[PDB]
Amino acid sequence: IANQFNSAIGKIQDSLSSTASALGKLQDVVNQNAQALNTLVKQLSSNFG
Amino acid sequence: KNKCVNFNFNGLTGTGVLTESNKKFLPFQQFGRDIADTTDAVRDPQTLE
Ligand SMILES: *[C@@H]1O[C@H](CO)[C@@H](O[C@@H]2O[C@H](CO)[C@@H](O[C@H]3O[C@H](CO)[C@@H](O)[C@H](O)[C@@H]3O)[C@H](O)[C@H]2NC(C)=O)[C@H](O)[C@H]1NC(C)=O
Ligand SMILES: *[C@@H]1O[C@H](CO)[C@@H](O)[C@H](O)[C@H]1NC(C)=O
Repeated sequence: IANQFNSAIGKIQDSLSSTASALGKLQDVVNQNAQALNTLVKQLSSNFG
Repeated sequence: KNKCVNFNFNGLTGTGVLTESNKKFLPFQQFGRDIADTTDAVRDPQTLE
Protein backbone atom coordinates (compact mmCIF):
# COMPACT_ATOMS: atom_id res chain seq x y z
CA ILE A 1 0.00 0.00 0.00
CA ALA A 2 2.92 2.36 0.74
CA ASN A 3 4.65 1.38 -2.55
CA GLN A 4 1.39 1.97 -4.50
CA PHE A 5 0.96 5.38 -2.77
CA ASN A 6 4.63 6.42 -3.29
CA SER A 7 4.42 5.35 -6.97
CA ALA A 8 1.11 7.26 -7.39
CA ILE A 9 2.64 10.49 -5.92
CA GLY A 10 5.59 9.86 -8.31
CA LYS A 11 3.12 10.03 -11.26
CA ILE A 12 1.81 13.44 -10.04
CA GLN A 13 5.37 14.89 -10.37
CA ASP A 14 5.73 13.49 -13.91
CA SER A 15 2.20 14.44 -15.05
CA LEU A 16 2.56 18.07 -13.88
CA SER A 17 6.12 18.24 -15.34
CA SER A 18 4.86 16.89 -18.72
CA THR A 19 1.31 17.77 -19.89
CA ALA A 20 0.67 21.40 -21.00
CA SER A 21 -3.08 20.82 -20.47
CA ALA A 22 -3.66 20.35 -16.71
CA LEU A 23 -4.06 23.72 -14.89
CA GLY A 24 -6.51 24.97 -17.57
CA LYS A 25 -9.13 25.76 -14.87
CA LEU A 26 -6.65 28.32 -13.38
CA GLN A 27 -5.02 29.65 -16.54
CA ASP A 28 -8.48 30.43 -18.07
CA VAL A 29 -9.23 32.63 -14.96
CA VAL A 30 -5.94 34.52 -15.40
CA ASN A 31 -6.72 34.81 -19.13
CA GLN A 32 -10.29 36.12 -18.52
CA ASN A 33 -8.86 38.74 -16.10
CA ALA A 34 -6.19 39.79 -18.65
CA GLN A 35 -8.57 39.81 -21.66
CA ALA A 36 -11.20 41.92 -19.85
CA LEU A 37 -8.49 44.48 -18.92
CA ASN A 38 -6.98 44.54 -22.44
CA THR A 39 -10.50 45.01 -23.89
CA LEU A 40 -11.17 47.85 -21.44
CA VAL A 41 -7.87 49.60 -22.40
CA LYS A 42 -8.63 49.00 -26.11
CA GLN A 43 -12.05 50.73 -25.72
CA LEU A 44 -10.09 54.00 -25.13
CA SER A 45 -9.32 53.91 -28.92
CA SER A 46 -13.02 54.01 -29.86
CA ASN A 47 -14.45 57.26 -31.28
CA PHE A 48 -18.14 56.79 -30.25
CA GLY A 49 -18.84 59.30 -33.10
CA LYS B 1 13.11 65.90 -18.55
CA ASN B 2 12.41 63.64 -15.48
CA LYS B 3 9.93 66.23 -13.98
CA CYS B 4 6.14 66.18 -14.47
CA VAL B 5 5.28 68.85 -17.10
CA ASN B 6 2.38 70.35 -19.13
CA PHE B 7 3.96 69.56 -22.51
CA ASN B 8 2.94 70.63 -25.98
CA PHE B 9 4.70 69.41 -29.15
CA ASN B 10 3.07 70.45 -32.48
CA GLY B 11 -0.42 70.71 -30.81
CA LEU B 12 0.03 67.41 -28.93
CA THR B 13 -0.88 69.01 -25.57
CA GLY B 14 -0.67 66.55 -22.65
CA THR B 15 0.68 65.88 -19.14
CA GLY B 16 3.50 63.56 -18.11
CA VAL B 17 7.18 63.05 -17.35
CA LEU B 18 9.50 63.20 -20.36
CA THR B 19 12.57 60.88 -20.62
CA GLU B 20 15.32 60.10 -23.20
CA SER B 21 13.98 57.14 -25.27
CA ASN B 22 15.89 54.38 -27.15
CA LYS B 23 13.08 53.78 -29.76
CA LYS B 24 14.46 53.72 -33.38
CA PHE B 25 11.95 55.97 -35.19
CA LEU B 26 12.19 56.44 -38.97
CA PRO B 27 12.47 59.98 -40.49
CA PHE B 28 8.72 60.06 -41.43
CA GLN B 29 7.38 59.30 -37.88
CA GLN B 30 6.65 62.17 -35.41
CA PHE B 31 4.66 60.22 -32.73
CA GLY B 32 4.52 56.72 -31.24
CA ARG B 33 1.33 55.41 -29.66
CA ASP B 34 0.09 53.19 -26.85
CA ILE B 35 -2.46 50.31 -27.05
CA ALA B 36 -4.90 52.97 -25.69
CA ASP B 37 -4.39 55.13 -28.90
CA THR B 38 -2.63 57.77 -26.68
CA THR B 39 0.82 59.14 -27.63
CA ASP B 40 3.69 57.70 -25.52
CA ALA B 41 6.77 58.67 -27.56
CA VAL B 42 7.43 61.92 -29.51
CA ARG B 43 10.19 63.37 -31.74
CA ASP B 44 10.82 67.00 -30.63
CA PRO B 45 10.60 69.47 -33.53
CA GLN B 46 13.51 71.60 -32.21
CA THR B 47 16.04 68.71 -31.92
CA LEU B 48 15.67 65.25 -33.52
CA GLU B 49 15.62 63.09 -30.35
C1 LIG C 1 -1.83 -7.05 -5.96
O1 LIG C 1 -1.50 -6.10 -7.01
C2 LIG C 1 -0.10 -5.64 -6.96
C3 LIG C 1 0.13 -4.61 -8.08
O2 LIG C 1 -0.34 -3.32 -7.65
C4 LIG C 1 0.82 -6.85 -7.10
O3 LIG C 1 2.17 -6.39 -6.83
C5 LIG C 1 3.12 -6.66 -7.90
O4 LIG C 1 3.52 -8.06 -7.85
C6 LIG C 1 4.38 -8.45 -8.99
C7 LIG C 1 4.77 -9.92 -8.79
O5 LIG C 1 3.57 -10.71 -8.65
C8 LIG C 1 5.60 -7.53 -9.09
O6 LIG C 1 6.23 -7.78 -10.41
C9 LIG C 1 7.69 -7.81 -10.38
O7 LIG C 1 8.14 -9.00 -9.64
C10 LIG C 1 9.59 -9.33 -9.78
C11 LIG C 1 10.46 -8.25 -9.13
O8 LIG C 1 10.11 -8.11 -7.74
C12 LIG C 1 9.94 -9.59 -11.27
O9 LIG C 1 10.24 -11.00 -11.45
C13 LIG C 1 8.77 -9.21 -12.21
O10 LIG C 1 9.21 -9.23 -13.60
C14 LIG C 1 8.20 -7.82 -11.84
O11 LIG C 1 9.25 -6.82 -12.00
C15 LIG C 1 5.23 -6.04 -9.00
O12 LIG C 1 6.43 -5.23 -8.96
C16 LIG C 1 4.37 -5.79 -7.75
N1 LIG C 1 4.01 -4.37 -7.60
C17 LIG C 1 3.88 -3.82 -6.39
C18 LIG C 1 3.32 -2.39 -6.35
O13 LIG C 1 4.18 -4.42 -5.36
C19 LIG C 1 0.52 -7.94 -6.07
O14 LIG C 1 1.34 -9.10 -6.35
C20 LIG C 1 -0.96 -8.32 -6.08
N2 LIG C 1 -1.23 -9.23 -4.97
C21 LIG C 1 -2.02 -10.29 -5.08
C22 LIG C 1 -2.21 -11.13 -3.82
O15 LIG C 1 -2.58 -10.58 -6.14
C1 LIG D 1 16.11 74.17 -34.58
O1 LIG D 1 17.30 74.96 -34.30
C2 LIG D 1 18.53 74.15 -34.18
C3 LIG D 1 19.69 75.08 -33.80
O2 LIG D 1 19.38 75.73 -32.55
C4 LIG D 1 18.74 73.38 -35.49
O3 LIG D 1 19.84 72.46 -35.33
C5 LIG D 1 17.51 72.55 -35.88
O4 LIG D 1 17.75 71.92 -37.17
C6 LIG D 1 16.25 73.43 -35.93
N1 LIG D 1 15.08 72.60 -36.21
C7 LIG D 1 14.33 72.74 -37.31
C8 LIG D 1 13.17 71.75 -37.48
O5 LIG D 1 14.57 73.61 -38.14
